[PDB]
Amino acid sequence: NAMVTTHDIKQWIETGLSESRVISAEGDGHHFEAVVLCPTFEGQTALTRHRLVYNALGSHMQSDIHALSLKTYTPDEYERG
Amino acid sequence: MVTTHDIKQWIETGLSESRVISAEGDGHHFEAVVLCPTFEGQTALTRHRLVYNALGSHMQSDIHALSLKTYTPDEYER
Ligand SMILES: [Co+2]
Ligand SMILES: [Co+2]
Repeated sequence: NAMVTTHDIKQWIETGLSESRVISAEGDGHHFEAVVLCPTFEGQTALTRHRLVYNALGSHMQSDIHALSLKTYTPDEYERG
Repeated sequence: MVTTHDIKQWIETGLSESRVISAEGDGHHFEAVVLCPTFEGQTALTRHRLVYNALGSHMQSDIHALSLKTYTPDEYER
């Protein structure tokens, strides 16, 4: 997408990363924030959790999305919050 | 600055036994996915109106614009 929306960010991550839910996606076309839940993050460092997400966004991350800030939770970290 | 966290907090306070499972926003335009057992038997249009009313005076100026997807917990399970 030449002009990225928050609904893009949400669809692309859920498509690329199985069992993920983007519970919040915010931003203006250039700077975004996303809160991502995935049970696959269990036992993974914050850095790894973030990389799985950037990798799931594939070429969108490389070419379309200028900046993307993340909070990554397991479903359990989120419900126990 | 109004956030998707605000939207969720406000809908869940105002609309009883509802749950905002996801939300998007740019500061002015927002979307929320809302689950509530109440929505059973009600049309989409009715369910949207119920949520807008639940939000009360938040629509005046806090929330510039808001689209909705409204499901019963069950319909969401598929
Ligand atoms: Co910049
Ligand atoms: Co507007």
